[PDB]
Amino acid sequence: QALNTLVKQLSSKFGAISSVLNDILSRLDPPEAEVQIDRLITGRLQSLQTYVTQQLIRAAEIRASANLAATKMSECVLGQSKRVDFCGKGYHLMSFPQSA
Amino acid sequence: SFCTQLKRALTGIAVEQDKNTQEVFAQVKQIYKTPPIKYFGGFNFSQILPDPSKPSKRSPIEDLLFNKVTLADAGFILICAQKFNGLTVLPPLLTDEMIAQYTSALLAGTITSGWTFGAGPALQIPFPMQMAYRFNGIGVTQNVLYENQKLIANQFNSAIGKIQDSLSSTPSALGKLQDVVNHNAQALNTLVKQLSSKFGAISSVLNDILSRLDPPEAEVQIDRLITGRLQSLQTYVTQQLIRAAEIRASANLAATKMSECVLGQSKRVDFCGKGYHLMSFPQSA
Amino acid sequence: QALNTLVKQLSSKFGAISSVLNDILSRLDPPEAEVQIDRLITGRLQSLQT
Amino acid sequence: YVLTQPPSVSVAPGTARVTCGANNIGSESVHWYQQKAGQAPVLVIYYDRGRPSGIPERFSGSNSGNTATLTISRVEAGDEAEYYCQVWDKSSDHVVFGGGTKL
Amino acid sequence: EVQLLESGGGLVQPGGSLRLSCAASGFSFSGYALSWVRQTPGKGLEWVSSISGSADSTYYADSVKGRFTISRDNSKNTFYLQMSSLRADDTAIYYCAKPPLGSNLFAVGYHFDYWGQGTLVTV
Amino acid sequence: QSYTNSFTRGVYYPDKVFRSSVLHSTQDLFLPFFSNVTWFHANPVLPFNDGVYFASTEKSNIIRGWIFGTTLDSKTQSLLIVNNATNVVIKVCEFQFCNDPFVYSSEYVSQNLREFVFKNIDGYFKIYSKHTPILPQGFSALEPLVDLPIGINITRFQTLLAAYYVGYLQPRTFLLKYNENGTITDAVDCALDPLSETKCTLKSFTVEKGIYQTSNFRVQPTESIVRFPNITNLCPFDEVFNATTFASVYAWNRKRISNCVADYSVLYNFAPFFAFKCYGVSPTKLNDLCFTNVYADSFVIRGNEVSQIAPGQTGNIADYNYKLPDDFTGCVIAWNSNKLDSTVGGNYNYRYRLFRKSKLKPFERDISTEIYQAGNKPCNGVAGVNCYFPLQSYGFRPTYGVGHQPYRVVVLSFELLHAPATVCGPKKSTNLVKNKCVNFNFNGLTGTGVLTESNKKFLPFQQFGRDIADTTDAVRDPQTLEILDITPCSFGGVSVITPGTNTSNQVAVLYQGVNCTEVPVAIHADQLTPTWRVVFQTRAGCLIGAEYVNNSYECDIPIGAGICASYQQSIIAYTMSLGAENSVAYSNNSIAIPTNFTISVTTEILPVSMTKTSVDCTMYICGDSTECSNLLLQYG
Amino acid sequence: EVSQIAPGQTGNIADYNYKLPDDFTGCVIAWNSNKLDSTVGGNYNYRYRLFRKSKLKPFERDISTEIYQAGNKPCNGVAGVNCYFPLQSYGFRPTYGVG
Amino acid sequence: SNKKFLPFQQFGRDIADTTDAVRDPQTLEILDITPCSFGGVSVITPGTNT
Ligand SMILES: *[C@@H]1O[C@H](CO[C@@H]2O[C@@H](C)[C@@H](O)[C@@H](O)[C@@H]2O)[C@@H](O[C@@H]2O[C@H](CO)[C@@H](O[C@@H]3O[C@H](CO)[C@@H](O)[C@H](O)[C@@H]3O)[C@H](O)[C@H]2NC(C)=O)[C@H](O)[C@H]1NC(C)=O
Ligand SMILES: *[C@@H]1O[C@H](CO)[C@@H](O[C@@H]2O[C@H](CO)[C@@H](O)[C@H](O)[C@H]2NC(C)=O)[C@H](O)[C@H]1NC(C)=O
Ligand SMILES: *[C@@H]1O[C@H](CO)[C@@H](O[C@@H]2O[C@H](CO)[C@@H](O)[C@H](O)[C@H]2NC(C)=O)[C@H](O)[C@H]1NC(C)=O
Ligand SMILES: *[C@@H]1O[C@H](CO)[C@@H](O)[C@H](O)[C@H]1NC(C)=O
Ligand SMILES: *[C@@H]1O[C@H](CO)[C@@H](O)[C@H](O)[C@H]1NC(C)=O
Ligand SMILES: *[C@@H]1O[C@H](CO)[C@@H](O)[C@H](O)[C@H]1NC(C)=O
Ligand SMILES: *[C@@H]1O[C@H](CO)[C@@H](O)[C@H](O)[C@H]1NC(C)=O
Ligand SMILES: *[C@@H]1O[C@H](CO)[C@@H](O)[C@H](O)[C@H]1NC(C)=O
Ligand SMILES: *[C@@H]1O[C@H](CO)[C@@H](O)[C@H](O)[C@H]1NC(C)=O
Repeated sequence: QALNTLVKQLSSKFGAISSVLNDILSRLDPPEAEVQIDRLITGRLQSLQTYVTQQLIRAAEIRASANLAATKMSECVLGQSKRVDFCGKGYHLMSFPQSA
Repeated sequence: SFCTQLKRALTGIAVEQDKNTQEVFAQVKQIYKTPPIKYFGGFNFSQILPDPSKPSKRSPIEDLLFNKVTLADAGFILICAQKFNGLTVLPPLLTDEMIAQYTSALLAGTITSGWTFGAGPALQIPFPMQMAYRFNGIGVTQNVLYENQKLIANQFNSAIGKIQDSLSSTPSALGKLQDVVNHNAQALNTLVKQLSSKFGAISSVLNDILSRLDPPEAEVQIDRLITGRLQSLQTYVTQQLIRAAEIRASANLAATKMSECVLGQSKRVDFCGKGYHLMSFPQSA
Repeated sequence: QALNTLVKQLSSKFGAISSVLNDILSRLDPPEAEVQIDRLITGRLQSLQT
Repeated sequence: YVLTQPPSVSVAPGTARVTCGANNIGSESVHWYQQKAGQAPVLVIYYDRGRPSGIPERFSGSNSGNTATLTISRVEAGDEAEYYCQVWDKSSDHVVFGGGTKL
Repeated sequence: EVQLLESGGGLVQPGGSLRLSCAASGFSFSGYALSWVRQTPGKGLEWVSSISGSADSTYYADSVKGRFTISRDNSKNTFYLQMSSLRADDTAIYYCAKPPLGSNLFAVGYHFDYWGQGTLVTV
Repeated sequence: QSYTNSFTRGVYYPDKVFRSSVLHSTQDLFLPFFSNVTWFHANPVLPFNDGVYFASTEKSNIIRGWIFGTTLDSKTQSLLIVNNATNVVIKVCEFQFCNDPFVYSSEYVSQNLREFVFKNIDGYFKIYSKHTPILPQGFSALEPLVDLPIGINITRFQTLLAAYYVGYLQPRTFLLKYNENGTITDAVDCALDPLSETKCTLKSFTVEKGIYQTSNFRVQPTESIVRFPNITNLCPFDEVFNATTFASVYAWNRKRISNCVADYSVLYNFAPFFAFKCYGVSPTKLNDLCFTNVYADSFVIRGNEVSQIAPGQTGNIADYNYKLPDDFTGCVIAWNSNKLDSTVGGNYNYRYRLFRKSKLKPFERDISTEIYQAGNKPCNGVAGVNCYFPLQSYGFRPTYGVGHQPYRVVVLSFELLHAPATVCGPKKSTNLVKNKCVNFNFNGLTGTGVLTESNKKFLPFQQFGRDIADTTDAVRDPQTLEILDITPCSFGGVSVITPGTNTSNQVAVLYQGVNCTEVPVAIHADQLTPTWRVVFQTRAGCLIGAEYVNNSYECDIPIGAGICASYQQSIIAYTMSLGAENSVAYSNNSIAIPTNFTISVTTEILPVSMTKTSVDCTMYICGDSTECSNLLLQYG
Repeated sequence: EVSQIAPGQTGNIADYNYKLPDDFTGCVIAWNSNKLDSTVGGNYNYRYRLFRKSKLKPFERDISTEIYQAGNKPCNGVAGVNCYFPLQSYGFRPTYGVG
Repeated sequence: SNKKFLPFQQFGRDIADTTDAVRDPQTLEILDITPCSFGGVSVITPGTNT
């Protein structure tokens, strides 16, 4: 969905006459074309900035989840855990990993 | 779709809040009840057990904690300015009454069954025997407890009273929750205040621009204002996402502590107190 | 590296005639200077935000 | 435009309610006048809830949906009079008065 | 204080003519759109006519259209209702009504804040 | 004449663009879904409000064409479409039509269910058509048939001969679905009902179970009010523009204008200036605004100095004669006055200051004629070497060029609304409507909201109050001088609760943070948005369409504040149950020891990694554009 | 009035004679024609609409010559008080200014 | 192009609102437009010190 939104953001005008750079370059002289292209560049750079920020936040969450998964692999698969509810509901006997 | 993304992120944060609350508090599927006779071998539990006299059915400690933290907005039916400008607060899915009921169920389970109800069916057990059990877990024989049961009960009651007094008298004891509430309120107030900025336009009011300028120049000024306000919303949403990640980490830690210190006895050092962990009692905030 | 990138971002024009505020103030009248300075301010504020 | 009012209303002294009914009356400004026996009408409510200075706080107004309500809380002996609702028909430029309610 | 005084009411034969005069004081006469409102004894109020402050527009009810004519003299702070071909149903108490400031225009928010003593007209 | 339901008929391709396997939304004149369509059986003329949808079902060649126009008479142009067995003729003429044609007694020329759509917009008459063998409940799109560039004014129309269906298009937002063939196979009317609004918001034709925030309801204004100071005098702008002679720029003449009604549109008649030059305001909107005071500064300069009358300018005129502030708000009007201010031999009456010790502050005048000391030797009040007279004469001559010809300049300085306004436009005031959501205009301050009597203790010099967001929340009426609070009209977010389109089409509507008695019950689409209309009260708001029950179940769809919704034939709302009731049999000497055990295997799923994404800026931002790449290189 | 031939403009020419859309795409070419359209004594062949009930939509033409009712009294098709002819003549003269 | 363009249609647009199919103004046949061959390039080095 993030990739699809990033693609869809290319259809936005961001206040320019058109969302297509070729249309601006063919309809306007280099000064006005530069103005419109600057507006489009600002919009698309903002879109990329937002995508990268959300990707960084999601990557931090995924890294926390992966650290938890590594801890569970070390403490429930490689050994027997006395911690309550860490490796199941009842008293932990063992654990088996499966790739996803 | 910038605003679609902003709304999606805010909805995700709102859902994650209820998810965190459910993870922390909804740990048991049975609403256990304390026996009518409030005797547990001399161990007083009145300061942590729910009070039937209060309409909220909250314990004195929970009532004091509720009074100690003031909420800027509970989400029920500066705040007027936030509402008029499109900023609203959604109420949490679980009410304070339901969280208090979950806490009381956990208290009843850990008092009447020890750690058994956390690993399966609740098995009744006398409380002094359970405390002897926890003495065994920290490496102390049962006789040490059974020959000093009255002293242990008196020390526990005195410690509970001291905890209540300290929470009642400390000027800043609930600082974390108050800081969270203040951060949210300050973020909303800053978002409201950002509407007074011109962002290089002739005026910060759209009506003034529309009444003073023709549609082309009005469009230019409105584009500048829109860029400024969109940047403000972007910054607010990013900071809210970061704060939500921090709160989710804190809630995961709280759920782990509820599982390992309340539903059982933890051998981990400093995880559930300073000394050798005997038990833990949750209280809603 | 973050600090060095923040420093290096001051050399960008961000669509303005120059990356130096003094050059804009000395080459342009206050209206056009305000336009160019607004562009520079937007660019540098975005850099600080990032 | 036609304004509909009950012919009369009765209530115990010391909660009187008068209703003015019309189609889409919620979008129209309704004004309430009080007229005693042999006396000129006196404006008691304007703009559906506006109370002029000197009028007792017993009188209150509302206007919603398809009805406008004039409420007199703790009705006294001197409050017994004829109450009229009045609007200004936009479609015809006519000042339309209510039927009249006596209590 | 604002003061309105009616005069001219009396007895008239059916199908005849009559003129009512209302004198005003205490407010800027040229800026208010004044009204004539009649009430039949035992019945409810009924708006009769209205005239604007500049006397450039007159408004009449459908029941009295053509029969009645409203006019005003701003130099004299008075305004008149000249009726002709009076029917038997025209017997009523007539009041000259003034709107408050802020609602002095014959428009959506038009209403009355002061009422005159009124004059009885019998046909 | 009968009435019937249009079902999901009335759909055409809104552009010439090929689209496939896509969900595209748009806004156009569309026939509403399930619309009150009039079924005529065959003769007054029918109207043409925002287009027409026409449908025919007759097996015989009975309906021959159509007539469009406004009055169907030779005073105006009328458009006639006729068909026969081999050709179709379109014509535009001032026909004198008969009142029951079947055609006329006396430009443009163009050569099973049957649906047509006629639109008249942008100077184009677009006809879309479709033929579908067997109104049917099926879905079919109308392909464009013809586009007439006639640009004719159309308000009424009639058929030309026998039953036919007529519907009227409305401005609607539609979500169309394009299949692999590129043919519109399904559509959603975004304003039909809450479910369709949810579908449009989610950009999908299928909705999963849950609660979705679609939009926000907002009460629309009922009236428009205008409040202006009671001013009848006309501003004496003729005394400024039509002056016989103008002052010198060194002694520019200032005229105060207040307590009058200003009609700037007549200014063009006073002087033959080509155009205005306004800063911070447009000449178009000057008649719609109020000002505390107006200042008319009149002088005469050279043509090449006209550019110096502007904010931020320097030079002789700007530095030493007439300076405008950087934040100047007003207009500058300069026109050539060669025929009036130039004489043969030189007009030396007009002078400008050439030397001064310091630059003038904005709106400062210097009429001193003291000798300027250019050097260090004092002049002692005597002109000579390094001591010149500060004023230099223009010496205008008719033979000079346009840059040297005299120009008369009038600068209008406007004071924005901070004090009571004294200069206003020709706008007429209305009554002060209170306690209703209206559009208000107070001395040019335009807004929408409810005006109520204010208890705020305004000081006599204060005219309006501002809130935290720097927006006007209280205002003083310019005529009654009373304080009014401005409150935004009733509004609030709306959530749609659905069990999923795969289960049922029934939905519930939650007005968030809104008292159940405050839910709008407007019967007109113009008084409330959205146009669709649909009872329990929760701390989360007002829930409509769900039946509250006393039973407790697990939370299916979280409404909030302990309230959840579920589908059980109908949507029900309830208080979620925390869990099963239990009670441990505690005792002084009782224990429970397990006699069995169960080996339980549970599953825990933990994400480890996400998708690794690489983005190339040059392609995304520019995409093989050298100019865009060069411009992007400036962003660091 | 040349400035009135532009998107977003109001005024007599824009409101009642010739209106351009806000999203107008095209060009406007205006040149002085004093030597061709001005005569001594006044060229009264060129007229513009001065009064109209409502503002024109973009690319709309109104050639009606009916009497405009400024006030509330009907004109009955006769020009007089508060009832003026909708078209006013320019009366161009060579001695006029560039505006 | 194999796209079934309707007679009134002259070009087709993709998700990014860019022209991906066009009708030739003279031959009236439909043509698909595909961006020219491209792709990212990575450089693997053991280090300049080696
Ligand atoms: C709006 O104001 C006009 C003009 O009034 C003038 O300007 C105001 C801003 C104030 O400064 C006024 O004091 C000032 O006169 C009002 O119309 C005018 O009303 C006054 C009554 O207050 C009339 O004066 C009277 O005129 C007659 C002659 O006909 C004398 O007999 C009286 O002695 C007295 O001077 C005046 O004629 C009248 N002018 C016009 C053109 O109608 C107007 O009433 C006011 N509107 C409201 C709603 O108050
Ligand atoms: C357990 O503790 C509570 C309070 O901490 C005791 O209740 C107190 O009882 C005394 C004497 O009966 C009263 O004077 C106090 O006011 C009570 N305090 C409160 C807060 O209600 C209770 O007695 C203790 N339990 C036992 C079994 O002794
Ligand atoms: C303890 O529980 C187990 C359940 O796993 C019991 O085993 C079942 O016993 C019943 C009755 O004999 C059999 O019908 C089932 O087939 C057994 N299940 C399995 C999986 O073997 C066991 O009998 C119980 N033991 C005691 C002492 O109560
Ligand atoms: C359609 O419109 C007619 C005419 O206003 C009305 O009588 C009828 O109730 C409407 N609805 C239906 C479903 O026919
Ligand atoms: C159809 O109309 C056209 C145009 O008037 C005419 O030329 C043609 O002969 C007609 N055909 C028939 C079959 O009537
Ligand atoms: C698309 O067109 C093909 C013809 O090549 C046809 O067979 C197919 O059924 C069409 N798809 C749909 C969904 O109708
Ligand atoms: C200026 O005033 C003179 C008389 O003083 C008058 O004839 C002339 O028409 C006025 N100018 C304009 C443009 O109306
Ligand atoms: C809604 O309004 C009623 C009366 O106006 C009030 O009693 C009730 O408390 C309000 N609802 C809520 C949830 O407060
Ligand atoms: C348990 O002990 C307490 C204190 O000795 C006493 O109150 C209670 O009655 C005893 N018995 C039971 C069955 O609870």
